[PDB]
Amino acid sequence: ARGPKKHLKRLAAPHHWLLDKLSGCYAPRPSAGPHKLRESLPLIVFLRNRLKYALNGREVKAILMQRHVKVDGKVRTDTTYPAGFMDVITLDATNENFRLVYDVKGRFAVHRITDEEASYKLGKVKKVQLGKKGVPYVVTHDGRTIRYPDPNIKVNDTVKIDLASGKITDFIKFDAGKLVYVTGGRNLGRIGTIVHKERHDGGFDLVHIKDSLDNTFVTRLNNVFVIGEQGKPYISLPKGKGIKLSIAEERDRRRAQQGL
Amino acid sequence: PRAPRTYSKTYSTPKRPYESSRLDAELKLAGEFGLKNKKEIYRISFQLSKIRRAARDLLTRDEKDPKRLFEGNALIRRLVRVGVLSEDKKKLDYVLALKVEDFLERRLQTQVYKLGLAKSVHHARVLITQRHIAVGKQIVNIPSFMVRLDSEKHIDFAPTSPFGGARPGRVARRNAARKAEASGE
Amino acid sequence: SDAVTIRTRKVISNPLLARKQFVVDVLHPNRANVSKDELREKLAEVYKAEKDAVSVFGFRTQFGGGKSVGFGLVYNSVAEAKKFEPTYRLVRYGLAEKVEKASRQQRKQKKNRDKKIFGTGKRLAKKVARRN
RNA sequence: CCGCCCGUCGCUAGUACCGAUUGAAUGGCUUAGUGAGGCCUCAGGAUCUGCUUAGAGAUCUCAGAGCG
RNA sequence: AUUCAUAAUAACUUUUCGAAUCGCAUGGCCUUGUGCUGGCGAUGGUUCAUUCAAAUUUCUGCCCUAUCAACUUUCGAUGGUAGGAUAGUGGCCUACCAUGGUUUCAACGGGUAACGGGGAAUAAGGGUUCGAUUCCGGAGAGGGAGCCUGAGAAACGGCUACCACAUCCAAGGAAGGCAGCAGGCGCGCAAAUUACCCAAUCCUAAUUCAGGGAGGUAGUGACAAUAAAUAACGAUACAGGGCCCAUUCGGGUCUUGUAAUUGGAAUGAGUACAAUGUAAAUACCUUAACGAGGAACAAUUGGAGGGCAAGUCUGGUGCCAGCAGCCGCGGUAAUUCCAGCUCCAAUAGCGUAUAUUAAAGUUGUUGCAGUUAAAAAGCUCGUAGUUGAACUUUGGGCCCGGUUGGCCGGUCGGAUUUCCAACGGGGCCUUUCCUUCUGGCUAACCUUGAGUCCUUGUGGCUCUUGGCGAACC
RNA sequence: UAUCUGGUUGAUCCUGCCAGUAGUCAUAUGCUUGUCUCAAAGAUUAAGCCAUGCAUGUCUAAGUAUAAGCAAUUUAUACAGUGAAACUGCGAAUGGCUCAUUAAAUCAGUUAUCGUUUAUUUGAUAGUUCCUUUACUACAUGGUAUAACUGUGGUAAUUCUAGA
Repeated sequence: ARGPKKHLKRLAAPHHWLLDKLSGCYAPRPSAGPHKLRESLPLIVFLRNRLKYALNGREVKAILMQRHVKVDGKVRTDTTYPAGFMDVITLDATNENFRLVYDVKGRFAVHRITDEEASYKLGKVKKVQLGKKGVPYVVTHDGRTIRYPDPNIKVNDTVKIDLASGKITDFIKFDAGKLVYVTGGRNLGRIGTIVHKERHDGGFDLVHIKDSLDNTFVTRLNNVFVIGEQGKPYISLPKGKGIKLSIAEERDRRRAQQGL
Repeated sequence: PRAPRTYSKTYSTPKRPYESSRLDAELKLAGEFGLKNKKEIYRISFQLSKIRRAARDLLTRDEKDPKRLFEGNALIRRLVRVGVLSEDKKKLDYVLALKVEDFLERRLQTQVYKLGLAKSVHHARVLITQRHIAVGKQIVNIPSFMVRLDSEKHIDFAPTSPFGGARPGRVARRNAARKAEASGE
Repeated sequence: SDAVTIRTRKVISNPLLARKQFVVDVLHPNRANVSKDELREKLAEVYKAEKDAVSVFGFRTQFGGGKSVGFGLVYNSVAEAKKFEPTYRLVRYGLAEKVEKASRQQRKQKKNRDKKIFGTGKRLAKKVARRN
């Protein structure tokens, strides 16, 4: 209707922000940013709902406007800034560090990380082309272009990004024998290393994946994003380890064993 | 406008309203347990109905099925924690059987009478609806409740109001002060 | 009054706002309601920061009686409390004083009148004076 | 069987249809004729404003003319 | 998959960009001058990607109607050529050329009390009806048409004209739009206050400090729902079971009901100190001080012939008035009318309309009927449509091998462990084709070095000088 | 919660309706009306008309402020505390409202743009323009205006505006 939509209601926003139906009509529309609208998570949502630091929007703004907190080690003062997958949220509150990584149920958990891990992040290369004056370049899932890459780095691979500098510290190739995370959709927040790839002419390369318990499954390659070598993940994984328990194991562990 | 607060009615009326068999039998329950309306009975039979149809839907599928197991165990365990179904028949086929009498037994109106102290069920209801009695620290004022098994031994008079302790009341204030003490000028 | 017994459950320290945030639970048999002012007086026994520096807000009584739940804050210094706490709570605490100005629709009317005048508007008055 | 019942005829009320009206009103579509208004262009140049051979006495209008 | 990214030549530009921008702390240097360099930002800045999107677009599906069988082709119909136009492909539009495209597997027209979905109502299963309405998408802000400005509009709380309504007026002109909030009039069977407030949830701005009937907060609210007060307990007088220790002739707990006979006890509804609640209040939740024993603080709404539960009780009326969804009641004894007594239903909620779902296997695919009840077309041909014989590799084994339950329970009801029957799998051989061929493999090991730390078990951990290319592309 | 029941006959069994029956986020309407929670509420005739008021404005350390403003600068005859007004830049195309038209159109699921625009965020990004880079005009950084403003008015009138 005659241009961009600036407002956004509750309900229209995704289920994995854990937005309660009541206590408001509207939701925070994520601002135009690196990540997409539906996949990403606003900073306000990360603060008041998850971490429980702020109560109101006021308080959130008052926290953000005094610098302190920063995504990618950069000021980032806007309220509804889209913090997406695999982002370092550096805070000065008792030297606390946070990595956004997916959970069992496809949400963003409060997963703390070490001060050494805060240095670097990862990124799935979406295209690699020549820019102006024949200079090749890559582009990650979060738009962080890197000039003068290694010729080994082709499409669908992962890059380790240094944050402090826009550089390629490492790269990992796309095949079996590597630890392989999976985002997007039904099998969102799982790990199973790849068994084998499938070509399919005319788009959509369904990859076959096999977790630690050998409960194999298939997902689409656009939502697949690797991580590291077998038994050597370059990022510290959360509780659950990208396995996904059935409802039986849930009723055994999460409402029987854990009780006092 | 925001999202709606959802709602759905708990009572479910019968098909044939004037029937000699149903009207005579259902009113006995109402007289024994001390239920004010037929609406309460219908509510209880509606919850029971839902449980029944759920059980039937569980049973149409095969044994050793993920859907049938989980849901069965939770349904059965729900019916156990409330105390309607005892420990002997924890089989899922037995929850289909059941009866309305057990449900009314498990209501807090009559559990005060089944303990004792309240003499009549009607008197017990009065006690409950007049802010007396309590499950533990938490006070309850509603005849219908469903006592959750563990709660049974903790049922007694509340700290506020008499029997438990505290002040006497209004009538006793008037007898002690306005009548007994007020004789001497 | 009897027992009283303040219990600050679900304690979170908040370095980024310089405060602590917590759930005040109170056991008050033999008295009607909890009273915020009394809790402000008596919360300094555990934390020690006078009263206005601390703050609190946020309560509700449990069903039946004898008990009250609530949600509250404790700021470290007074200045921080002043700058981070919402403006309306300060009035309740007695620190700030809200300028009780005109009605909302009245202000809107004023705004419309100001829209209807171009520039400063003293020129119009002067023009009228020359006219008569 | 004195049983039932079928229709021509008189009688109260309605009901559609037909319709005197070369009814009347309102709509969409359209023959022919007319067509404002901006928008785009062919022109037009009220006016404002730079430059210059050049006008006046040692970023001065005092003549104009050209170049814009 | 490309005339792609990209580069390099020959060009043109009527000229895109390359900061004449602004703020905080003020230093570090040099043969020492208002000298040379200098951090932390903010806002601009062309291209490229990214984000927000936008625009077009593939396939597949939609309510009734043949008393709507031919439509589209004129000044666009379907297709081609070349241009113009667009951010763009493209009959989108020009000039030329061609004669196509749709269709009874139902086009084209007409109707819709038709915005489309997500859904809702009902429910055995299948269905039928509704979806203006809290979310997504569309369209329009009286009717049409055109346009400025911006990245974005054909915007309407922007403009422009004409049409229809309609306002101020000195008649000279000037200003209009609520299908935003709250209201007023109309039409109505039908619907709320010209209220408070940005404290929330968001949004906009040069932006933590402003603004927002976006929204939130009260009110009005029997549209709908949830819980749920409308009275419990004794004593005395009645027809009783008769119980406790069973010393059967001691006195009262439980009482089944009926009794304005009576004695205390517990409360709310309601009034309100205070506090809480809140942007600020009202409520709620609390709770001092108050507030039950009867016209008190009283509950009704429909029925009482049958369907359908409850009356052949009492008086009036006398086919009159009336009741009656249906059948039927009323002509002077009315179990149906009018009242009153008593009773029944539902019970702060019932009745009455109109629409609709179920029952309606009275639309029927599941699942109707068609001799006589409505219904088989006079009979045959015949195009579409629907349906249409059988027959084109089963068996046998060999192993490998997961799932069921019990002795093996040597672990303390679970199962270490395999014989055992059944149940599904995977290889191989049986004339049986499970696409082939080539560079990395010479891989599923005829290549074998010592083959052994394995009850005289072809059931199972290792390894040298090296062999049959699909286990992957 | 896979259900029936009265009505045509003198009595029967049928076809077949009629009426009963329960539900309704489908409405109205009658009577009655104490509490708590929760709540849709000018859609249906009429996208018929509307008094009047309000609903989109916008500031930081950081674009322009000799307001002939306020309170004073006590580092300021360059302003250099605050700051109405106006200029500039953004916003006003989001929202909220209604459903009149609209039947392969919107629409859902589903692709595609190798037929494209994309403000703004986000990340990268033009040392080669005085094309006589031999004097060429300043690059210690230059010109054209113009609102607010002071003052003179026009009209019956509107967030009408004229000169200087």
